[PDB]
Amino acid sequence: TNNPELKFRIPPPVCLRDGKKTIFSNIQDIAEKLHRSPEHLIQYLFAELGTSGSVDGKRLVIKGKFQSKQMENVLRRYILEYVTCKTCKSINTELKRENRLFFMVCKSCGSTRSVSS
Amino acid sequence: TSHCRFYENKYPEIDDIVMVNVQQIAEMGAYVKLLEYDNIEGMILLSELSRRRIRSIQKLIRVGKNDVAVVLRVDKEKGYIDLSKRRVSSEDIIKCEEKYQKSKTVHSILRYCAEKFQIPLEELYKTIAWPLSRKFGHAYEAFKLSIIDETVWEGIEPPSKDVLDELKNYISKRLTPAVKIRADVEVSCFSYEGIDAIKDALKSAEDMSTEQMQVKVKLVAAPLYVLTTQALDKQKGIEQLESAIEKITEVITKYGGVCNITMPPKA
Amino acid sequence: KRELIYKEEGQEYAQITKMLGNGRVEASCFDGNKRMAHIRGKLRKKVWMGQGDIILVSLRDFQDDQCDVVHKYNLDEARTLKNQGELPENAKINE
Amino acid sequence: GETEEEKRKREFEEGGGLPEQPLNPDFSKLNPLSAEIINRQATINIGTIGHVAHGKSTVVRAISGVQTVRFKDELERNITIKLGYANAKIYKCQEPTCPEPDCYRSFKSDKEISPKCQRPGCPGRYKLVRHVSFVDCPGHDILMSTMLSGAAVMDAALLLIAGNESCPQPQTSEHLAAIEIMKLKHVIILQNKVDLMREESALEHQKSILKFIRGTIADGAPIVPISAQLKYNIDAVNEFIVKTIPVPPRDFMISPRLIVIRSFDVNKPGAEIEDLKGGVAGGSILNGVFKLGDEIEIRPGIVTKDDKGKIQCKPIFSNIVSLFAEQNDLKFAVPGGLIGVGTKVDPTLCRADRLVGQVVGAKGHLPNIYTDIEINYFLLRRLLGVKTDGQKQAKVRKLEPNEVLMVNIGSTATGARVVAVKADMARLQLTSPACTEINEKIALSRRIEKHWRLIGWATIKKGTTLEPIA
RNA sequence: AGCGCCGUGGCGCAGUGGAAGCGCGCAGGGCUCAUAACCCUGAUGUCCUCGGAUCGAAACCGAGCGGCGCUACCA
Ligand SMILES: Nc1nc2c(ncn2[C@@H]2O[C@H](COP(=O)(O)OP(=O)(O)CP(=O)(O)O)[C@@H](O)[C@H]2O)c(=O)[nH]1
Ligand SMILES: [Mg+2]
Repeated sequence: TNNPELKFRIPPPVCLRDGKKTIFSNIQDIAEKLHRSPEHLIQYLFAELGTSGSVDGKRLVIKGKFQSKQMENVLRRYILEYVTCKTCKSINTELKRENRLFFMVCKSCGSTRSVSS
Repeated sequence: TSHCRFYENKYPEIDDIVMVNVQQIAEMGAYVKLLEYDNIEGMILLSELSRRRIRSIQKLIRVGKNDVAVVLRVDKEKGYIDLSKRRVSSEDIIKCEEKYQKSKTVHSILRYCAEKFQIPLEELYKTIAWPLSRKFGHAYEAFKLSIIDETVWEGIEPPSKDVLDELKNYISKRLTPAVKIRADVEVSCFSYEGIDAIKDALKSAEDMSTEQMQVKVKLVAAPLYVLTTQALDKQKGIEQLESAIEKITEVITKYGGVCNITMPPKA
Repeated sequence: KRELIYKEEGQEYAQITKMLGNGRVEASCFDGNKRMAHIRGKLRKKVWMGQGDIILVSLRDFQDDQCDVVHKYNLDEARTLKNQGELPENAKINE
Repeated sequence: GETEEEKRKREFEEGGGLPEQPLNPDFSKLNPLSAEIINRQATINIGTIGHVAHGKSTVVRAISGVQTVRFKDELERNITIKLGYANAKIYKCQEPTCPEPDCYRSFKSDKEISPKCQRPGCPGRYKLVRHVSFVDCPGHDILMSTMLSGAAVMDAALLLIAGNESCPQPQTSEHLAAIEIMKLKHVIILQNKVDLMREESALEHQKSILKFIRGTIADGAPIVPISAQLKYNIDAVNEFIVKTIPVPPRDFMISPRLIVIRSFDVNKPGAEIEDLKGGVAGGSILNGVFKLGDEIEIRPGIVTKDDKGKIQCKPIFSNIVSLFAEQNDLKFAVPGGLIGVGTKVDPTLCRADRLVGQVVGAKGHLPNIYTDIEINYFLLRRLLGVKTDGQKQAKVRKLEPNEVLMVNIGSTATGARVVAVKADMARLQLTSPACTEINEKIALSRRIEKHWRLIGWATIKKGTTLEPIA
């Protein structure tokens, strides 16, 4: 009764390679289709990838030569440990804070997990 | 007017260390002004300029800014200085820059006093600054003592006692810090009465807090008690905190417990 | 400005996923497969293929596992083809 | 336009509030369900057991609402060493009109005597059936001592089994066996994951659960489908707690005793020392009723080694400054409920792991510390907590002389050496002192696969005593 | 919770007291048959926030925010 509906909604990753430059123009669409703020996604991108980039307008520009293979792999790993809840197969969970550590919490069930490192 | 030497004479001495500002590099190197001594020019030609191979000419010279320097030869007829920058060891450069920092700091205060009283800065350096540097090795340490002890000025002949008064004022306003002495006491009691023992211990400890030096035993953890005080002479806090140690040991050697010292008093 | 070339009955568009050694490449064909392609003649050491650039590759009737590159699109005929829609438009590749 | 807090305060004053305990009530007439006892203390100890990383603090927090903290940087996520606690008041509606399954309602300890019925269309008020304490026990393979200590403290049990994962999890079996050892035959079974399971998968899991519990001492344990995160089917669990667990026989006739399991030091950082508090022994009192202003001594106390290496025990005398239970400061403390005894004991004596598993006696009794304890022991046939990849379960080997075994006498955590092994009897010499009062239920474990593994049971029948130095 | 710190130009460091700093980045041209290494030159910052002393604060300090390492979950 409560959940008659009971993700296959990951955007097709468009890696836009301008020679020595890389553009991820769809980053806003992924960030909104996984219910994660783009700031944290970009931080995780610059944590797994050891570079720096600029945000324009929604779009991320990083002057470097990189494949869509590794972008897809890092997106899948982020979804595995951030977007997807480990105890239950759900996407409703979001990033929040409980003293100073980052404590992402669930909304579909309400669990208490942490993924920060 | 900003001028005058920082050290005794006007000419730099042989085999000493200075720190100079660069303004201009023509062909053979940079003949530059000195900020440790006076304001005359002294040259570094390209052979004694870069320890590494001579690749970057302007990057390592950075016209307009300061850098460590070492004087080789002095021409005591006209004011010509031969000087280098390669020949200062990694150990040396830090003491070089420390001496420059001290000399620069002592300059501005007497600059203020000279501007206010319209006295030449040379006169102020001759009267008060140089005898202080003779007495104490350096004048900034003399002013630090002047904050603590008024006697360091006794033996100097001011151009006017008004200079002394306004210099007291500006040194107290400008040079003011009173280093914090902290320590750590380990309470290792397995005894019966320990809370009341700690209450009496801090009562005794804080009863010794003077007007100018106040001791408080803050709680950060149960076994580890952190002792904090501000010593202005940096020579009373150790004894007061050893007094606190004596108090705590006397209190707890009779309640039944054991207490030990982890970190003694220190700046 | 040389004219582009369209596909014919067994020759299909693809994208170099990453180029292989010793004169081979791996081409993600725009059919759903990560096929292996050989850099043909007429094209070996005159028109250099860069990783991440839309190309034309000939299938072989008797091997569907491996195919051979034929023509290369210098990202201009490629963008025009994407505009016309000769390839599945989810995999957009552009500078 | 009244604030939520104003509404809660009005409901609290209308709900009966939190009474203050009489300073001197007639004791022989005090039953564990009396208002002076029930509205402010937890009289029945209820524990949770299960395999690691399934959610037991989750279930308890869903039930009562008092969090188990889960502290210590690394231990916020992986495992905890200390037990978790939570006070739950079980309320049932007086109205027969509202159906029985949702009549019950468990609330926090701060709740009033009679909060209103939150079921829509039900104006009747709730009645406090009983107040219960919750002893959360970390279910890990590495951590054995605290599980057995709490199980000694426990009075009834709740076992947690996950749905989608493997059916015969060995840690659940080990905890159920340990519960069977220490005379606990009241367990209720909960299926934690049912929402992610199908109608036939849940039935297969239930059939596997029944198949598992056939040769165990507990036979008719009720089985409950529950949701830890979804926060549903708690009133029924309250009903089962009320029905299948009656009050263990406990009166005031027995001599006073205490068993410290955790140790708390009240030292709030930043505050001046002129305003402090005493040291707190978190203890289970299975016998004896303690009041304000009672002198009490920790028998094993100060453990020291002389210059010859001999073991000396200085009992830790102490004046009771306060007895904090549930939520409010209370005069008398009901035996059979976790209570913080805040005495004037040195705060450093209670730092983290100092008073864990230590028996304590009120003035008027002299328990004995033993150096030698001769035990009547018994074993099982196969180890629990070991996953063999398709072969026979690890078979318990008989004891060998001069061997270190983890012997948990009730709560006391001691590592004993064996002097001799007999048909039914054994002799153990202990390095960390243990005291004996009547018999104390004991658990045995050995070191084979790296960490401790439970082996069987034992009871002390005799031993060599050390007269404490006063 | 308190302590020991920190607050950046894209990232890293730095002096803190005279007030936009250098390398790594990137753009541009320079050497090169040509690429890389190396030359040189740029367009970008609340050195976190509120204050108080100061001729002057980004700097000395306080009253607050955020990120941290411990102490330790400290009824
Ligand atoms: N899908 C789902 N997840 C649950 C359920 N119950 C608990 N969880 C989640 O499982 C994880 C484990 O929770 P936790 O309470 O910390 O386990 P623990 O008992 O403390 C670990 P140990 O057994 O060693 O003591 C949590 O993320 C919790 O939200 C449940 O019923 N369903
Ligand atoms: Mg727990």
